Amino acid sequence: DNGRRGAPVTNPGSDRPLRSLTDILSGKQGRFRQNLLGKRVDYSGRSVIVVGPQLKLHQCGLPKRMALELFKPFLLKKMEEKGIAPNVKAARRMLERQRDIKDEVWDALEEVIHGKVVLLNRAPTLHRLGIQAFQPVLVEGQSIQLHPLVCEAFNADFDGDQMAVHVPLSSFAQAEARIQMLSAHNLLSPASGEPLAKPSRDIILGLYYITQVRKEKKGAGLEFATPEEALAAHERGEVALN
Amino acid sequence: AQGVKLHDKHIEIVVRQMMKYVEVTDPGDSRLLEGQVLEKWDVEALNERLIAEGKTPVAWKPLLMGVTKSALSTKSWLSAASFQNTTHVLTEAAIAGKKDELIGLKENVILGRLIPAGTGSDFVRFTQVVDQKTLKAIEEARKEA
Amino acid sequence: AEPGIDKLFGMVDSKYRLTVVVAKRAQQLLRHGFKNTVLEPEERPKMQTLEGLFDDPNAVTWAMKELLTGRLVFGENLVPEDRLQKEMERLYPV
Amino acid sequence: KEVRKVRIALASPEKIRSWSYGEVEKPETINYRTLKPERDGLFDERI
Amino acid sequence: MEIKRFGRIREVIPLPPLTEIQVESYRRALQADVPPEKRENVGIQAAFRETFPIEELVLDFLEYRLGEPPFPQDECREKDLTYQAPLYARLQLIHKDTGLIKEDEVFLGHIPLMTEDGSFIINGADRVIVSQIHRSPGVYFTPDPARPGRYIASIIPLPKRGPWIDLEVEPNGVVSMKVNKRKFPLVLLLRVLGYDQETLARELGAYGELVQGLMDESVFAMRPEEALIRLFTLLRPGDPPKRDKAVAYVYGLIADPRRYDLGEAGRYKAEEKLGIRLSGRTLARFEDGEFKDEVFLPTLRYLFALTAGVPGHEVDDIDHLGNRRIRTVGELMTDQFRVGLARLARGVRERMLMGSEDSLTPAKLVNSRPLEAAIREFFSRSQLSQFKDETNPLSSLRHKRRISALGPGGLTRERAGFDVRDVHRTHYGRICPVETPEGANIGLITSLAAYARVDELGFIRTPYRRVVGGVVTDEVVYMTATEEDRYTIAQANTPLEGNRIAAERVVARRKGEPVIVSPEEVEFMDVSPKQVFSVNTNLIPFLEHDDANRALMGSNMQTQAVPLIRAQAPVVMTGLEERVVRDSLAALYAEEDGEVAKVDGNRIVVRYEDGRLVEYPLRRFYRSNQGTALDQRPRVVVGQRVRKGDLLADGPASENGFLALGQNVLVAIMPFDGYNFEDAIVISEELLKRDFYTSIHIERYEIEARDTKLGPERITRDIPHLSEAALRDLDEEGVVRIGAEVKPGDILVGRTSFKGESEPTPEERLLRSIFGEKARDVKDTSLRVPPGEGGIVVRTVRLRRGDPGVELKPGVREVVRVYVAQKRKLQVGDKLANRHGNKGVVAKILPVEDMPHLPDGTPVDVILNPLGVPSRMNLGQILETHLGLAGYFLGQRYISPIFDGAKEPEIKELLAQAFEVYFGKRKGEGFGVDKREVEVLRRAEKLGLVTPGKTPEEQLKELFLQGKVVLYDGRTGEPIEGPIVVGQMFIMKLYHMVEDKMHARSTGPYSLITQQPLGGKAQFGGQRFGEMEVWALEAYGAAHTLQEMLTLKSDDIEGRNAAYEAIIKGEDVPEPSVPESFRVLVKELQALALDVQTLDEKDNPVDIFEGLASK
Amino acid sequence: LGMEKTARLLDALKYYGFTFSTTSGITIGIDDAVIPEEKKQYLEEADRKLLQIEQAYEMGFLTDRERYDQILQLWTETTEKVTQAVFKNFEENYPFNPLYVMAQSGARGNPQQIRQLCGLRGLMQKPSGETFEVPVRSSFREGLTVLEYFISSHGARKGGADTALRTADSGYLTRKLVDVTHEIVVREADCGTTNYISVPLFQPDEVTRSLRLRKRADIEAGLYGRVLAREVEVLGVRLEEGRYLSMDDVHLLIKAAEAGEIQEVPVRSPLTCQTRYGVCQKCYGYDLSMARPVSIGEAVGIVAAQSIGEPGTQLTQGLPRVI
DNA sequence: CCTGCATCAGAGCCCAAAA
DNA sequence: TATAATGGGAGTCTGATGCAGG
RNA sequence: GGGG
Ligand SMILES: Nc1nc2c(ncn2[C@@H]2O[C@H](COP(=O)(O)OP(=O)(O)OP(=O)(O)O)[C@@H](O)[C@H]2O)c(=O)[nH]1
Ligand SMILES: [Mg+2]
Ligand SMILES: [Mg+2]
Ligand SMILES: [Zn+2]
Repeated sequence: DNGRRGAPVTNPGSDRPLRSLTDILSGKQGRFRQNLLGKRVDYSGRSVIVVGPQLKLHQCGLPKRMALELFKPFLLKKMEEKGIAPNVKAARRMLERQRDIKDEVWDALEEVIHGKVVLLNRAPTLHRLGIQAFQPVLVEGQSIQLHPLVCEAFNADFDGDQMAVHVPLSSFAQAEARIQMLSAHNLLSPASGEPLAKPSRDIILGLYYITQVRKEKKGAGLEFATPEEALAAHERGEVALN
Repeated sequence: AQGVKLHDKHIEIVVRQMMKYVEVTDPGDSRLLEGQVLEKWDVEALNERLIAEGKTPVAWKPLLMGVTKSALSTKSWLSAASFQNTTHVLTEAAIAGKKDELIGLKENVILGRLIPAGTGSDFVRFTQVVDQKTLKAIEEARKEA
Repeated sequence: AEPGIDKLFGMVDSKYRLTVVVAKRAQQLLRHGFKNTVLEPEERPKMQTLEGLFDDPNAVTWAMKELLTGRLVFGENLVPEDRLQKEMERLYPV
Repeated sequence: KEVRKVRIALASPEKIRSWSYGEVEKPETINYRTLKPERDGLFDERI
Repeated sequence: MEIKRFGRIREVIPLPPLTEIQVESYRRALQADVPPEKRENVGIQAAFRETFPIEELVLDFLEYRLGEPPFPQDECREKDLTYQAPLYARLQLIHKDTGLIKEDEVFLGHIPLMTEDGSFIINGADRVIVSQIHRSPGVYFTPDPARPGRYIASIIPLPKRGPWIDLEVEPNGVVSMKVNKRKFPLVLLLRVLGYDQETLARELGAYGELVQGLMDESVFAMRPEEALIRLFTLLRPGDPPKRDKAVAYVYGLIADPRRYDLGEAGRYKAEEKLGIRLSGRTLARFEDGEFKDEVFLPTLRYLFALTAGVPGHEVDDIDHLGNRRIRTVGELMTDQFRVGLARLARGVRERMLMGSEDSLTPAKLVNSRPLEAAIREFFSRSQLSQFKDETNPLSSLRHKRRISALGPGGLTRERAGFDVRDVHRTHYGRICPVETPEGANIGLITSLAAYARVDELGFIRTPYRRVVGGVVTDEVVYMTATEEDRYTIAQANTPLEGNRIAAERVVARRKGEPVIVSPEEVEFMDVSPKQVFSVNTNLIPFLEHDDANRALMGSNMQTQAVPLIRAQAPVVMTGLEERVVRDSLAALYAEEDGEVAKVDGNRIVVRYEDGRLVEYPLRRFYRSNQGTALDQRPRVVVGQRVRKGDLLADGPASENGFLALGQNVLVAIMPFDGYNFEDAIVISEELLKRDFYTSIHIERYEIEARDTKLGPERITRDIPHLSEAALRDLDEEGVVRIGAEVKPGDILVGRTSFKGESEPTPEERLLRSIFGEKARDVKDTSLRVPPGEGGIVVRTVRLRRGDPGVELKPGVREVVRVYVAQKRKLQVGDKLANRHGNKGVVAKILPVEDMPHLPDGTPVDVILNPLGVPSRMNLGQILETHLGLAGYFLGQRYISPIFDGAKEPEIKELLAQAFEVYFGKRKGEGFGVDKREVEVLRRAEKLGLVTPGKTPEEQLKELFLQGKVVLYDGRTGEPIEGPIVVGQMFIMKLYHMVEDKMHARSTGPYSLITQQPLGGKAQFGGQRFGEMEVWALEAYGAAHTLQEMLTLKSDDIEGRNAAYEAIIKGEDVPEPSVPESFRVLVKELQALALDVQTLDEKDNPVDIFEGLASK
Repeated sequence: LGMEKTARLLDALKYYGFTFSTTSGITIGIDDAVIPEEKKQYLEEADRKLLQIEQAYEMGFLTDRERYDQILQLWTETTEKVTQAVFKNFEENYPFNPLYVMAQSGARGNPQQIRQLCGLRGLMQKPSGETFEVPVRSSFREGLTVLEYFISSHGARKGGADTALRTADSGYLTRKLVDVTHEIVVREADCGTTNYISVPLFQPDEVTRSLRLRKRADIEAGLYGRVLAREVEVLGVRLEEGRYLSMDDVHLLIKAAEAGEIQEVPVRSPLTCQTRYGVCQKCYGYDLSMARPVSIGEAVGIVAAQSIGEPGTQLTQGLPRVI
């Protein structure tokens, strides 16, 4: 444990204490909190998020170029089953150069992702909804499209936020995600029990505007014995409709 | 006051962990020492073995500790050593010859195991699926000598 | 939302038990090439390609649909695990 | 067999020696010309 | 077009030279243009004078000189060289024993030179030195928090130039002194100064109980020498108290004008506060063999008088900008210079003992290595020496005027709390209250106010106009914070008739506190509203209408504006955008009067009155640090008559000399089908068609070919097993041809490296034998193109060893650089913002036929959701749009100064005049009011927008004066059911662009010890799935998903190899195995002599190493 | 109707809501921030009051403390007054005004932000914590003065620095909570305990020195989704032992209490659960995200730590009291 | 017995991170 | 492998807990 | 130093 007792041992001509066995095990950068309770992972990606009003609640926009990398092993197997490449090794060689990618390969990827979901995460992950599952819809373009109703649970804006993508690999992972983690199956807060995916911003704005009623000042509460008198009074332009 | 609707249900879970531990006032007829701190569960478990052995049971006191101290005291030394105060936790554990039974989540996360929650709980873990065709097929051959 | 997800949560004592039955079932189908399915040819999930209609490759979709039919039996200690594997590989090869 | 438990305990000097494949006798690391490890040093392949 | 300027404020002085804080600081330190005999004792000169003469033998300092730079600025940037001058020093050696004198001029290495715009070139990269705010040296008195009626006097010198002192008065009644965190009774130190009980009684005594509490008899029972020995035993236990040793320790700590330096500001603050005069910068002296006090007794005197409540004694506020000073470039560099000089002296004294006490000159006695390293250490690695922000000219101008409270000699992040981050009342006119980072650094990093300048002592000063009687003079006085608090300062907008104060009641400040005062009481007046804010904040029009939290974002983001090929200045300016281009040095001006002889893409030649045919070459497509293109364009024609200071070429992000950070677009403020949701922005495809928001960007690629123990890396066109299709765009030598389109995977520079002892495995041997191709000696290491990058190859630089002028780092044969450019059209995910802090990403690009449009057929450019305005409270953008509407039809641009601006009525006059052109054209063209315009007018009178009972023209003009127009939806053709706000807004394209940020990985590089995926896009890293992410998966109970993250997708080696094989074979992924980073954990605990044992249910050991680690 | 249909309902509400907002004609021009006529009146009233408090100072009737305290109180009330004026003028004479529409519907905005647009900015704070006596009389529509702007900057910076130092304290807090509860999981259906807790429906009130009904949302937080420990009959309804309380069940219990039939509710709780290393289905109750009994195996401790930690960001005692 | 008083171990996440 | 040489140079703020002291 |  360096520095524990006495002057910390340093390399010559540096103030940096040398990193001892104790420093490796402990702390934020330590073995436990860096490589053991959390890790960097394969089959993941990240990009800028963009709003996607046209999506259904269970969907996300996924750039095709991102999807090709995340599913690359799947894409290689599928490219052999149909026929774009003789075998797995040659197929990978074709994706390496971007001009060597033909258009049939994009149709090949579409077959692969059918029914599978991906995970969206946005940091900070404050509660269990910082990660939700979405079925991806391939898009041209470099941006992730996020469904409007889920922005609240994620505390997402479009002021330049980015999100991370993860691919659950096994049949077991995919099942857990589609049943337990699907955005549409978590509609209520685990904290308060109240609705989480709910109208906000424009959605509220539109619905309030069409359901509000006019109240006009021209008539100003006159009495009329017969209703046919009233319509006549309005026809004179003495009394407003509402 | 800050306008946050939150169920008491959650705060009670945490407070329950704050009260997890007790301090011995008299051991009576046990190996414990006066002033020794231990989980309330373990001393309740011990006391029914003593009251069933007839010897005088252990006298204990409710003990309230904040979340940090409570977190550092759980039996699992992998949980405590991954939290904080890593050297202290680890030196006392190595002396005691402590065994982590891998009860909680963090222990299993560290080993890369399938956690004891969700699809990993022993309640749902072993559930089998079989189609009526296969259920009856296996069933007919075995109902005989 | 997954189709008929509410009815599926109805079938189980614990939502996580649903996930296991579905996940294990999808593994049975993939290993055996779908030929142990309890579904009938018009109930088979289909996938629209550029060529045209083919069988849905996703076995997890299949398993949930199969479950909804009622033709699957789920529980604990239904059959020794190894013996089940041999009887299934005997009825529907690999 | 399957891992059900993790124990941590003190190591005797005998046991510390029970692990060891050799004694590191020299502060040397690797040879400055060949770039291969120095015999009996910290990277020695014999150990 | 015409430029209409509002505002009544006459600014008596222009903004100071804006980069002067940099240029003037360093010029003063080097004094290179001053003849040595005329140098004042400051900066570099002062460092030499402080370190010399060096005692034993004596080495004495004569003078220094600075040479000229070996290479010019452009050349240095090219070759990864530092821009610097050779330094020499004339030294005379004296032998204190003999009489011998040998004198020689020794070479001390190089010193980096500052360019004209205030930046540096360090190893080829342009750098900035950020000024550091800190506590001024001096003597301060603060209240002791523990005892509510007692105080602590702290004597703080310049950083690293002495200890901190505390004079707490202890509960026992005796006055205690604190040095290096150790305490003793202060009376003991007083006796060492030669003080007797009489002096302390007669001087102070007036405070009955305090002066007697300092008196201790045992201390008096000894002459000044014995008291010195007594104190030393307290400070250094175990060191024998030899009389020469004790004097040395105490002298170096207290009286030595080499080891203890109060500031020059410290001397002034001390002399002014205690009412004494200091003979030097030290707390005491060594004179006539004993010590003579200077500071200590006056500091003790002030403390007792303060505790007693004597008039004229106050506590000091330590965040006041009079007691807080700025350390500029010269001072920071000089501190590092002083350290490097003292280290070289260690070498001198040690060499004056070894090797013969005679045959030594000054040239052999001096080793310059310590000095060179200290200067190189400061510039290449200090945390105040930063990579220049040169995204656009304003980026670097702002960077140079920043003030940091962090760095070597200041707060840490973990070490910093509220008092320092606050906006102090004295920040008025000196440090900008707006421009600060949001997040952890709030209040620590700030920006110099526009009219502020840093004086010789390091205090920030701000200008005010003198007011005599009621008449305002034109004489301007720059004041420090301490001196400003004496007077009564009227606001800059107070009404004037001529030079006379025209109001009976004026708005003024006394010590920052706002007060209403009669014109008889007015001593000074603000120069301008501009003096209160930073340069970036001063670029925000209608700032008086914006909430501060949003104004901040406006300031900071202009720094991030990317230079656009079509860049334009905003239609509503503040009047500073002209000055910023000029002080930045991005553009180009005419030196004297003259006539333009020639104008080229590459150069402009001007013939002046002098007859000289000065040639100005133009910088074309140079790549800045952030990859935005800095390029200058000619603005004059052959034969054009120019006067002195007229524009010749426009720099990047400038248009006819005004700062152009963006484009002026026609905007509609209205929701659009949820593409507007939560700040996203919808834009018209017309913008890409006409190349608005297109910017050029260059990325730099580099590769070295070096000597290895296995043989040379060679850069060649011959690369094993590659088709001619792959090599087509490569020249003869293996370098890509200039003017080729390269896309991801393409080879930029071909290179071969000799194969390791992995000399092909027998598996490869048999395969190679089948095809009858010898396994080649070299493998293909060619430099290629990263995922997602690429463009057109615009340049190549190749540098070998054995070519004139070039020597690489040892072992390196050759270095090749390829510069690749791309034209970036605006796309979905690129980020836009205006100057008021509305910022959002482009979520939708609609074809022009879908865009909402005016009745006369003109489609709008941008659709911004109104839901962004009310919570944000940034209304300047709204007023900006209205004045922008008038300007669209009248064909004009405006200057509306901050806080003295266009006001609502004046904008209304302008808006009415526009309506005539928007409508009168129509009435004459033979068209009447539209059917749909009536339907909207119907809806508008229900809203109270128009007055009922007027002609449609009368009502439409009523809406047009509220800045609203009728808008037709291009999808339906039907009107929007209400009038919509439409006008011209200035919007910038910021530096965050999806092309740079999109990243994904299947599998890739792993870390050495942990075997987990690397981080970051450039390494093809995996995403970090951290502690909180695991919690997310845990709370859902998704165990198999989580286990995948912890094993197959990270460091489980057997599992991840096996999992990939399964996916490409169509099998399901296997159940995971033990993660490798746990095995590392186990072995690391064994290195700590702890036995970690994995056990089964039977309590038997389980081997997770599968036999590999057991004998 | 359940989740599947609610997903469809949400998407439908999403679809039409967006479409109507576009054609509605909602915009914001500067004239949409309407200075109420009542403002000038309320300002004239405030100046005569302030002058009267000055007479009581230089004549020695009131102290410096008393004078400053009285000034702040006067300006607080004038602020409240002007807000009501803004919202009354909107409702009566301009009910479809864009600012008004956004605030009232909950699309964006709150009364205090709108007051700064059309009203006065109000009182600003000194660098310490004490408030300036002089307010900012301008609104963002009228525009401020450099001096008003500068006085206001102090509070902005203090708010920004407070928030920055709080997220770290909240972040740390959450990590403690996960670590103390992480092992807690729902491990069985019923532990069998006979113990429970009594949720009070009435809090002893200091002002009446007796009893008043606890507030609605508070009771909902203590009651919704809990299993009843004992049978409860109120208003002729039998709430059985073992029944999960529906939100409707809770509203019924509140109504019975308003009628004096029931003062507290016996309920199963995790405090009293006897399950080792976690809780059981009954003492937990509803899985609040599915509005139905929790499934065995749900990692409940983690959800408790996340539910408590997530709000930490937005808390103004404040968060220090929670820690 | 009790209280000052020191020595120690804590201080949010993810991404660029321009070496 | 030989005049004689003999004692060093250098840098915040919080809460919890185990310790010499009126 | 910069993004949320
Ligand atoms: N934890 C953390 N979150 C950050 C950080 N920087 C930015 N954020 C995110 O920034 C977001 C701020 O969103 P706001 O736009 O202020 O959300 P709001 O409450 O709707 O405020 P308005 O949009 O003005 O109405 C939060 O959701 C944070 O998650 C950071 O450094 N740490
Ligand atoms: Mg955001
Ligand atoms: Mg927001
Ligand atoms: Zn229970």
